[PDB]
Amino acid sequence: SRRARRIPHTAESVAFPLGGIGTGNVSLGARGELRDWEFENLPDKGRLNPRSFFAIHAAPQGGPSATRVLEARSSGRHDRDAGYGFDELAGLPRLDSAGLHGEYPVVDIDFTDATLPVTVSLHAFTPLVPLDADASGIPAAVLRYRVVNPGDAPVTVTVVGSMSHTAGRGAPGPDAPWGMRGTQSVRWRESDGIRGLDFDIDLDHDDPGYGTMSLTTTDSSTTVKPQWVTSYWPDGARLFWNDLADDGLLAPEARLTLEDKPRGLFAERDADPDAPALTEEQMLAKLPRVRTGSLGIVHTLAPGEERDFEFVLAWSFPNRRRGWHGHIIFDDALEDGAPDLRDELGPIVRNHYAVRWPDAWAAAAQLHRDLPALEGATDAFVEELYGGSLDPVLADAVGANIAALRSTTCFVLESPTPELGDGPVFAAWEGSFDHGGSCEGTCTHVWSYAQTAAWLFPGLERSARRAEYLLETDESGAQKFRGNRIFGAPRWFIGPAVDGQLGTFLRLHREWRFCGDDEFLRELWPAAARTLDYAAREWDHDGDGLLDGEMHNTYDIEFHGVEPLSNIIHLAALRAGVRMAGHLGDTARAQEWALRADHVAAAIEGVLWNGEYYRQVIDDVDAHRYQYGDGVLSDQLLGQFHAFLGGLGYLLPEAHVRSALDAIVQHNHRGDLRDHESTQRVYALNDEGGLLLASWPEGGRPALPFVYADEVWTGIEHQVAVSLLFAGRYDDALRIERTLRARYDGAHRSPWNEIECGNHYARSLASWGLLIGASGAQWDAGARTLSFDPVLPGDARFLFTTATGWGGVEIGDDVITLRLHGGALDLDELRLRGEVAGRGIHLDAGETRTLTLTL
Amino acid sequence: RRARRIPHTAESVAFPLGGIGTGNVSLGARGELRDWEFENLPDKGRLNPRSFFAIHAAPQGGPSATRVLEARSSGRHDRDAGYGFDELAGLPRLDSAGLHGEYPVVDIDFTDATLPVTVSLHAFTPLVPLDADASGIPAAVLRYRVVNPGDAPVTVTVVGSMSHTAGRGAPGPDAPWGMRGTQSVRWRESDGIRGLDFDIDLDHDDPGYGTMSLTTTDSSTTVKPQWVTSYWPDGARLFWNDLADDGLLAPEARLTLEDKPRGLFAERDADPDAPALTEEQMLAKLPRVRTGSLGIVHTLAPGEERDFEFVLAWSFPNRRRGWHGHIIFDDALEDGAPDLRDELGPIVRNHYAVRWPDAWAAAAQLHRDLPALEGATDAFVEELYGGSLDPVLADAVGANIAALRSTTCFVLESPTPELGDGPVFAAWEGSFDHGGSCEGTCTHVWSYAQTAAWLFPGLERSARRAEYLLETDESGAQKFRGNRIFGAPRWFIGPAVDGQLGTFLRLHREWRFCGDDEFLRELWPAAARTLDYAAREWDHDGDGLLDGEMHNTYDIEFHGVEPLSNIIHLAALRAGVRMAGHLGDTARAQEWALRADHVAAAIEGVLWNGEYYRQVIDDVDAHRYQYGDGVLSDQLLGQFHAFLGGLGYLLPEAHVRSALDAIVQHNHRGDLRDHESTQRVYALNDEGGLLLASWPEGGRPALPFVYADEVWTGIEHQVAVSLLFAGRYDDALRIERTLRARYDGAHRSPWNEIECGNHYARSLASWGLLIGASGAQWDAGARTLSFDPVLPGDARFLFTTATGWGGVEIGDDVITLRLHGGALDLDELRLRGEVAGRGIHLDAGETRTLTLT
Ligand SMILES: OC[C@H]1O[C@@H](O)[C@@H](O)[C@@H]1O
Ligand SMILES: OC[C@H]1O[C@@H](O)[C@@H](O)[C@@H]1O
Ligand SMILES: OC[C@H]1O[C@@H](O)[C@@H](O)[C@@H]1O
Ligand SMILES: OC[C@H]1O[C@@H](O)[C@@H](O)[C@@H]1O
Ligand SMILES: OC[C@H]1O[C@@H](O)[C@@H](O)[C@@H]1O
Ligand SMILES: [Cl-]
Ligand SMILES: [Cl-]
Ligand SMILES: [Cl-]
Ligand SMILES: [Mg+2]
Ligand SMILES: [Mg+2]
Ligand SMILES: [Mg+2]
Ligand SMILES: [Mg+2]
Ligand SMILES: [Mg+2]
Ligand SMILES: [Mg+2]
Ligand SMILES: [Mg+2]
Ligand SMILES: [Mg+2]
Ligand SMILES: [Mg+2]
Ligand SMILES: [Mg+2]
Ligand SMILES: [Mg+2]
Ligand SMILES: [Mg+2]
Ligand SMILES: [Mg+2]
Ligand SMILES: [Mg+2]
Ligand SMILES: [Mg+2]
Repeated sequence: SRRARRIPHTAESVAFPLGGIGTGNVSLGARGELRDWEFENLPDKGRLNPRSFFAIHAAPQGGPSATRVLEARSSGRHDRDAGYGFDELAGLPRLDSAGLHGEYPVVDIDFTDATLPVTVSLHAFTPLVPLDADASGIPAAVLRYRVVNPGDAPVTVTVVGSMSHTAGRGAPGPDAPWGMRGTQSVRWRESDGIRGLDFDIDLDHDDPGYGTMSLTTTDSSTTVKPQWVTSYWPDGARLFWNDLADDGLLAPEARLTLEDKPRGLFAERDADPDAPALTEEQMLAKLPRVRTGSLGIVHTLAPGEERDFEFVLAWSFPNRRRGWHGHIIFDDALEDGAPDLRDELGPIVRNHYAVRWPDAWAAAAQLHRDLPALEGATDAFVEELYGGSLDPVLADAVGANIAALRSTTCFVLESPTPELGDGPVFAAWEGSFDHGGSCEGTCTHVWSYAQTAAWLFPGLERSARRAEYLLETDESGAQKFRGNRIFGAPRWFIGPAVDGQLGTFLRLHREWRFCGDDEFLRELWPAAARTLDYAAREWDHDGDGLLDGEMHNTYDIEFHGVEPLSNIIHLAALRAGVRMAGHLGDTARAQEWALRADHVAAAIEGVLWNGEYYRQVIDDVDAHRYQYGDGVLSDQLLGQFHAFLGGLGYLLPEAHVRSALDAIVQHNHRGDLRDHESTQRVYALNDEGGLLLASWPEGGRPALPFVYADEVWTGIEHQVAVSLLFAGRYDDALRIERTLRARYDGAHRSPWNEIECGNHYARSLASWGLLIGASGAQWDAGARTLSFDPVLPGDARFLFTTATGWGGVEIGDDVITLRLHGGALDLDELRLRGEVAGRGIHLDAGETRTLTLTL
Repeated sequence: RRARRIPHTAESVAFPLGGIGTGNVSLGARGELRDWEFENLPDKGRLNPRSFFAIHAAPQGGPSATRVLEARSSGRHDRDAGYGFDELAGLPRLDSAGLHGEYPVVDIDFTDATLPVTVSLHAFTPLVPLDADASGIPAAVLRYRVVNPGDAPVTVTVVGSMSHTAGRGAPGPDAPWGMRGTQSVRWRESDGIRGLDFDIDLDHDDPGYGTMSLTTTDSSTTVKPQWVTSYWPDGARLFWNDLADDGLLAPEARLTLEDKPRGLFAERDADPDAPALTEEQMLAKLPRVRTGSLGIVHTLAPGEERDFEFVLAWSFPNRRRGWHGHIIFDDALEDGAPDLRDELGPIVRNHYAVRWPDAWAAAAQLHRDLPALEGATDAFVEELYGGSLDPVLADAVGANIAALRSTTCFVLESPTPELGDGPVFAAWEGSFDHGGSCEGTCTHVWSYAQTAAWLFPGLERSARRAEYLLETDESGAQKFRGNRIFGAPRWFIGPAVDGQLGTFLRLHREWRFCGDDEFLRELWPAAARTLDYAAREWDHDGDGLLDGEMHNTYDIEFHGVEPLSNIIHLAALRAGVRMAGHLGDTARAQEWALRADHVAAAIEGVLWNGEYYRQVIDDVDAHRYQYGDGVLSDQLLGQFHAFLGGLGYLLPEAHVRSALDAIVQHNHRGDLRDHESTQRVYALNDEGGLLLASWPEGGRPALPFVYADEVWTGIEHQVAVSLLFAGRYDDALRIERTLRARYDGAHRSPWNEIECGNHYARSLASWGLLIGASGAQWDAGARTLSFDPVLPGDARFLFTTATGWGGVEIGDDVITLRLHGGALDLDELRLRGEVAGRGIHLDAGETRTLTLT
C-alpha cells in the first residue's frame, strides 16, 4: 500500500531529488537509478557518475544465484552516439519494472522482477525539519533498501553500493590530465559510529572544485572492495562483477592497477621498449584519476523475512568562487557609488553547511547519529502534508515544489560580506539551467512570488531582506531587483522594478508578521519606508495616486499607461506599511499611507475596473510595444495574493475581486492547447492545459503584446489558484492546479521540477500559498494569534507553521485540535472561522490540545 | 506505401538529407528539420532558429487555417528553459504523421483532423550510382504535395522560413550574440531559379564561412526576405501575423523595431542624449542571424493535387587542415615524412566546392538537372527496394548508405601534392554528436566497409592511393590511421594485422572492380611489401602462422596463434597471387601461392578444433584481453573478404560452414536481458544480437578482450554476408532481422547504426548482403559478370560494375539486364556457374533479355 500515485519506471523525466537546502543534490529516477549528480555548487542535470550504482546478489539455498543491478530496465531511446559507455554499466542485468512513489522529501521505489528470488524496495530521503534550516540542509541522504524473501527457502542477500567521487573535473589543460585536476582517493574507514568508504581529492583545500564524499552504514555485516582496479581499459568493473557474481562477497584488490608500463596504443612515443615495469605508484600516476569503491551489506533471509540494508551517501563541496558569475551582471553593468570590497575579501565564499560539517564524513556521522529524531521529524512532516484533508492534487503542488527550495537554485553563504555582519545569508538564482545558474541576484520580482521559504525556513528569507534593505536600497528609496552587493561587489546599474521593489516591501511585512521580531524590522525600516514612498513620488506623474507611465516588471519589459499589476501591488504594500508603521510608532507615516491607500483603492475602482476585471488604460495599445490594454492579465490581482497571505484581507470590493478572478479563469484558462497560437516559449502545449499570462476575449490584442503573454507560468497559476481559494472559488483553484500538475505528472515532465527560465524555478514556490489559502491560516507573531478558516466546510486536517513551532491542525465534529511536532506555541487566541476557540494556549513539541467550539 | 510507416512519436528517427561529403540536415518522423550539420562537423541535436515550413489554407467562403507543417511533438517536454522562442514550439501543428523511408528518398504523410487540405512531403538528395559528384550535391529537394479533398477551391500557401547556420563562435568579445560574423539574406532570381540567398561577412578562407539558399522554380511566390531583428522576438510574431492574416507575405519596411539600446539592453556607458542611431547602426548592435521566408501560392480546385517544390542548399567550402581529432595529435607523430603544412597553408577545401562554391550554385544545378538526377535516384530506389530481396535485407543494404553520405565521410580537393590533383576520400570511423570519432580513415574499421567500393569506387581508390603512396614505409609497415593526406607527418603507432592485410584485400577489391592496371601498378611496390611484411615480422616460430602480439580492431593485441589474423592473411595471399600473376610478378605469385597453401594447411592443423577455429595459447589468462577456446564472431573475417573478392572458399567448405554455424549457434542471442556485460551497449533488454565472442565450452578469461560481450552491427553484417555465400540463408536473415529491429525507430533510427559514433563506417559491411544474396561477381579485368543467387527461383536485384549499373532479373529460361547508368561491355555473362551470354553490350536506357540454353 502506497499513498502516492505510482509513477512507472518508463517515465524518463522523473527525478526525485535528494539533498537539502544549499547542499546540492543527486536524484533518483523512476528506475531507481542515481542521476543528475550536482553537488559542486552548480546545476548538472544529465551528469553521469561513472560506476556509481547499487546491485544485489541473491543466493537462494539450493538454487541458482542471481546478480542484478537494483534498477528497472531502461526504455525509450537507446541511440547514444557511442553506445551506453563503459562506465554506465548499462549491459549488466536489471529488473523488470519499478514504481516510484514520492511524497517529497520521502520516496519509495518498489521493484518488481520475475527472476530475482527476493523482492526489493528503496526508501530514500534527506531529512526536512520545518523551522530548522540546518537540519534541513544536511549534504547527505539515506538510501535504505528493504529486501523481502517471499519464497520457500532461505536467501543470502548482499546489497552493494558502488560509488565514485565526483570531484576534480577540469577543462582540457596542463592541470587536467585525463580530464581531472586532481587524483581522487578512497579508503575504508570506521570512525564516529559509522563505517564505509571515505573519498577525497588532492586539490587544494580552497579550490572551488575541492570536495569529499562518503558511502556509509551502521550495519556490522559488511563486505567491501574499497578501491576498484584502475587500468587503461575498464578492468575494475569486470573484476568487480566477477567478484560479486561469484559468491556475493567482495575483497580488496591486491593490485590497484594491472598496468606494468604504458604499452601499445598507450605507449609514450619517445619511450624505449624493453624498459622494465614501473612501480604501482609510478604507474597509477600515469592513469585515470577517478576512484571507485564498493560497500556491501550481507544478510540471510528466512522465508517471509524482511530486512533493511541501509546506506548514507554524503558529500561536501565547501568552496564557492566569490561572485554570481552569471549572465546578466557583468563588470560593464556595475555602477559606482558603493565601494568594491572584493579585493580585501577572499576569492572564496564558503557554503554555510560546511561550517557545521567540515567534510562528507562529518555530515554522514551526524545523519546516522541523529537519524531517529531527524527521520521522525521528516515522517511527521510527510504525514501532516500528505495525510490530511487536502485534495491530493493540492498536497502534491505544495509538497513537490519544496524541491525547488532545496535545489541548486538556492544556497546559503557563510558571511559573504562584512556589511551584513557574520552569519548565513540566503541567496538564489531564479532557476537552474541544466549546467549553470539562471538569472542571478535573488531577483526580487521573481522571488516575491515565492512563499515556501517564508513559512518553512523564515530565517533564510529574513537574511535576504537584510541584503536588499541594507545593501541594494539607495538613499532615495530606489531598490535594485538583482542583488550583487552580497558578494562585496558594486551594485548592478539597472534601476528598480515596480513589482520587485513593492513586492519586497510586502515580503518584509510577511517576514515581520511571521517572526514578531521588531528589532529585525527596525534595522531595515528607514530603507524600507523610503522604498514605499519612492513609488508615489517617482511613479505617479499625473498626481492621481495611480502609478502610471514606464515601469519595469517581471515580464522583462515596461508597461506604460495605468494598469493593475503595479497599482494593486502598491495598494497592498500601502496596507502592509500602515501595519508596520503603526506598530513601530511611525504614526505620521501610518496615517499618510492609510489615506493614500484609501485614495488608491478608489482610483483603481474608478479607472482600472471595467465592470468585470481590471485592465490597462492607455491611449493606444500599439503606441508602445509589449502592452496589453483591454486584455485580461492573469497577474492583475497579484497584490491581492500578497494581501490575502499577509492577513490584510480584500483590498478592493469583494464582488469585484471575485469577478476579476472569475474573469481570469474564464478567459485565460485553457483546458487544451491544440488550437493555441504562440510565438513564445513553451511550458505547456498540445493536449495539455494551463493558465495563459494574458488573453484578449473582447479584442484589442496589440500587434506585439508583452513578450510572455501567450505563455504559461506555474508561479502565476499558483498565485491565482491561491487567490481563488481565499475568495471561495474552490473548484476553479482545483481546476488550475490539476491542470498544471498534470503537466508535471511524469509523462512529459518531472513532478519535482516545475520549469520556467530554468529548472527548479523560484516562482513555483508560490505553491506554498495553496496550504495557507486552503486552511485560511493566519499567524500573527506580534499579536500571538493563530486562526484558521478552511475553504471547504466540515472535517479538515492540515500542516501548519508559525515562527515558534509547527504541527498539524484538525477540524471537525465541532472541535479543533492542535498537535505540535516541533518547537513551542504560545497563543493569546486560537480562532476558527472568525470565532475564538480558545485563549492562552501553550504547547510544546509532542503535545496536543483539543478545544470544543461554542454551540 | 512500400516502406513501413514509422510514426511521428518515434523520436530517434532521422532521415538524413545531403550527399557524399556535403554535410547534412535530417527530417524527423514529425516532418521537422533537425540535426543541422553542414559545417564540416557533426551536430546532432543542433536547432536552427526559425527554420520550418508552414501552410496557410484559405477555403473559398470558409475560415482559414494556418499551421506549421510538422506533426505534434511528444515525449519529454522538460527543456530547462522551455522550448525556446526560436523553436516556435507553441505554434499550431498537424496531429500526426507517418514517415516512409527508402533511402535516399523519404515520404512523410501528415494526418490532421481539421486542416481543410491534406499534405505529404517527398524529400531527397540525388544518388547516382558510380557518380560521386552527382551524389555529392549539398542540396535537397523538399516537395510538399497538397490535396484539396473538398468541393470548394482552397488557396494554399506553403512557406519555408529559414535561417543561415554560419557564424557561431565561443562566447567572447569576438562573438557578440554568439556570432563571429553578421549574416545577410536577400531575394534573388538568377540561373533559372528564385528564392532566398544567405551569406555571411566572414573572410573567404575562414573555416566557418559558408552560404545557404532556399529556392524554387515556381513562378507563384510570396516573400518576406528578411524578418525583423529586435531584442525580443518581434520577427516571428510579425511573420505569423502576416501569414495567418491572408496567406501572403511582404518585406519588412523596418528591419529592426529598435531605435537605440534601452532598458535592460541599455549600455551603462551610453550618452543618454546621444545622436539618433541609423537603422544600419542599430542593426550592428543586434543579433547576427538572419531569417527569410519563401512562400509558394496556388488555388487548388476541388480534388486537385499540387506540388509546392523547394530546394534547400548549403556550402561550407573551407576545412582546417588536419583531423583535429582525439588520437593523432601533433605530438603523436613520427619523424621521417616532410611536413608540408606551413607551405600548403591552414585550409583544405571540400571537393564539392569546386563545382558548387556557394549554395546557389548547388541549387541551380539540382533544379536544372532535376529530371535526370531524380530519374536516376528513382531507378536506384526501385532496383534496391522493389526487387526480390526480403525487405529486411533491402532495408539493411539501403538504409546504411546513409553512413557513407554522413559527416563520417568527406572528400578533400587536392589536399596534398603528393597524390596529384583531384578528390581524395577520407573518413572518420564515425560521428560523435558534436565531433568526429576516430580519425585517419582507419584501416582496420574501413576494411569492413563495402558500400563505397560498389557504389563510388573512385572514392575508395583515392583512399588506397593515400595508404600505399603515403602511409607505407620501405619495410612494408603501413599505418592504420593516416595523417599524410593533409601533408602532416605520420602517426607514430605501428601497423595492425587486420588493417594492413585488410587494406591489401581492398586493393584487390578495388582493382577487380575497376580493371585499371595502372592504378594497381602505381601501388604495387608498396602493396607487395605490406604482404611480405606479415610473414617476415609476424611469424616468430617460423611455422607460417602469424603468432604473438598483433594489434587489431578490438584496440588490444591478441597473443598466441589465432584465426582472425591468420585467415585474413590467407585471404590476402590468395588475392596477392591473383594480382602478382596478372602483373607478371611471377616470383611473388609463386612464393605467395606456396605460402597460401602452407597457411591453409596449418590453419586446419592448428586452429581448427573440429567445429570452429579458435585461439591456441598456453594460458588464456597469462595476458589480458584474449579469448582462447571462445567462439570469435570475426574468426572468418578473411573469408568474408574472400567471398566478396571472387576467391571462393579459403578452407574446406564443410569446416567453414561448421564454424559459421558455431558462430550463429553460440554467439547469436535472441534476448539480452540476462547478459552480463561490463562493456559498451549497442543492444540490450529484449533485443537480440550477435555477440563479438562467447564461451560455450568454457575457458572464458577473467578479462577477455574489451569488446567481447558487445554487439557490433558491422560484425553482424559480415557474418550474415558469409552465411549468404555459404547457403545459410535463414540464419543470415535472422541476424539481419534481429539487428535491424534494434534500428526500427522504437529506440534507434533506421538510418544510423552506431558503434564508436553515429553513422559508423563498419556498418557499411551491409552492402555485402546484396552481393551475397545475388552472388554477384564482377571482374573488370576479365570483363565478366556472374550471378549465383542464394535462393532459387525468380529474382530481381540491383547490380553495379565499373562502367554501369542497373537491374538484373533472373528467370528459369532467361536473364535480363536493364542498365540505368553508364555502359556495360561484357566478355562473358554467367548465371549459376553457366555461360548465359558472350560479348553482351548494353548502353544506359537499354534492356536485354538473354536465353539461358
Ligand atoms: O558525444 C560525446 C562523445 O564524446 C566522446 O567522449 C564519446 O565517448 C561521447 O559519447
Ligand atoms: O521567464 C521570465 C523570467 O526570466 C528572467 O528573464 C526574469 O527576469 C523573468 O521574470
Ligand atoms: O482554443 C481556441 C483558441 O482561441 C484563443 O483564445 C487561443 O488561446 C485558444 O487556444
Ligand atoms: O540547456 C542549458 C540552458 O542554457 C541557456 O542557454 C538556456 O537557454 C539553455 O536552455
Ligand atoms: O568500437 C571500437 C572501435 O573504436 C575505435 O577505438 C576503433 O579503433 C575500434 O575498432
Ligand atoms: Cl529558518
Ligand atoms: Cl516601443
Ligand atoms: Cl566514384
Ligand atoms: Mg546537458
Ligand atoms: Mg578526507
Ligand atoms: Mg566475491
Ligand atoms: Mg517618474
Ligand atoms: Mg498617476
Ligand atoms: Mg484534455
Ligand atoms: Mg501526454
Ligand atoms: Mg472561505
Ligand atoms: Mg548534444
Ligand atoms: Mg553570396
Ligand atoms: Mg500577409
Ligand atoms: Mg608462427
Ligand atoms: Mg522495444
Ligand atoms: Mg547507344
Ligand atoms: Mg555500348
